[PDB]
Amino acid sequence: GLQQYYVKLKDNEKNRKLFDLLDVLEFNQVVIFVKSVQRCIALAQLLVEQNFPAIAIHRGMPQEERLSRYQQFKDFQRRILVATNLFGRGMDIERVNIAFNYDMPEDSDTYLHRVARAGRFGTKGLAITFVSDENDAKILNDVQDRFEVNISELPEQTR
Repeated sequence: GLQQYYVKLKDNEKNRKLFDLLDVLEFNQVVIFVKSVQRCIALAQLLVEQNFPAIAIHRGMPQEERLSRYQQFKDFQRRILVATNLFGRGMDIERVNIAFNYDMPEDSDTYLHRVARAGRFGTKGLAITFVSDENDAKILNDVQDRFEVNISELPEQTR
């Protein structure tokens, strides 16, 4: 179903909110998107230290390396994937039950493509996006105005 929500907070509150949501929310596999390779690597490192089996897969990584790492995610050796973007298919993230946009996507098309992938084939799940500046808010409105998708503040048949 990929229920979509957003949280408006300062960027320096993101780790705090992220950590909070991960213990309170029920989840099997999760994917978290960040805007840069540096943030991708660091966030995964922070999570692992917090005893969260996370792994980073980012642009620049050789096709074979991405798959080896993603394979670990698929076999549940890692339950949290931190990525900079979606890659080809096979990178079937529709398996996740939660998708976080730690950093708001660059634009509304990217945002839709991500929820479409995390919810591919109409699979169920939750989508949570962090809004930290007026640019992020603008994009959020773009998604709602352009696609008429329902995104509210965080408080079989097609899903």
